[PDB]
Amino acid sequence: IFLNVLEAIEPGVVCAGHDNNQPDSFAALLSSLNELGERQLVHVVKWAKALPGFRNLHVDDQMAVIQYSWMGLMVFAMGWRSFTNVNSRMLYFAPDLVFNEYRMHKSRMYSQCVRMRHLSQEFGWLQITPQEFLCMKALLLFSIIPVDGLKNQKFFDELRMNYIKELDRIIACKRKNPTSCSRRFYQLTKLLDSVQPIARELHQFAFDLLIKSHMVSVDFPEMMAEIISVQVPKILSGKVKPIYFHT
Ligand SMILES: O=C1[C@@H]2[C@H]3CC[C@H](CC3)[C@@H]2C(=O)N1c1ccc([N+](=O)[O-])c2ccccc12
Repeated sequence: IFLNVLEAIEPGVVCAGHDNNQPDSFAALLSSLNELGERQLVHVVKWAKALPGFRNLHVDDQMAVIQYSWMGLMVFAMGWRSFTNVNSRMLYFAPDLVFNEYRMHKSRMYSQCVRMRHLSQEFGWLQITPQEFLCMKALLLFSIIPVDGLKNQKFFDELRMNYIKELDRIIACKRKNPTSCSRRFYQLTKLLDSVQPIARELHQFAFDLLIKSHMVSVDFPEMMAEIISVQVPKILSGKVKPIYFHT
């Protein structure tokens, strides 16, 4: 019933509202991205709260976990959309905001976009199924926490353990073949680990942009601006860190 729940709660299409009549400029692109980011955050919150066992977490931990993993979750899902929509050729942030190389450059996030596009390609190189994608995204929500722990660490550890086992099942079920399916699990865990460094570059870029937004003329929605100035700094200063499968 796990996979059914994931498929049932999976967010739908989310547009950015980008004016594709305009010629493209740093401000216009980033202003649309920030608006889309706020929109996606709202959907990620609803998605997370409807995940199996998620309400078992302390109230403060629930939001904490969502805010810390928000960027990684967006990276992962967007990498998936790009793979299934345009074969990783471009970055499908939204139906009305697709990034070609010109916008990657004009947005001033080229290196970050290069990393993300590489991630999207991995979905194809590894032949990731829709089901593995859903389970991995779920596990991604439980992959970053304060080094000093959450208000109720034990509950988080139990929930994380259960999602790892669900991923292990979706791999074991009629699909594999050999005796040691440590290979498919190994690469999927490696792929999830690869999201963290990308999220970190996006975190850094988001932080730097918010600090100088006043000049660059870029609006930051209320919720996104609070996460970037309250949550993000904690990740950048080393207080909250990703949980890596491999060292
Ligand atoms: O939120 C932000 C802005 C904040 C502030 C500056 C930029 C990165 C983070 C801007 C931005 O690009 N984004 C992003 C917006 C929307 C998506 N998405 O749903 O496709 C994103 C997916 C991956 C990475 C970032 C996404």
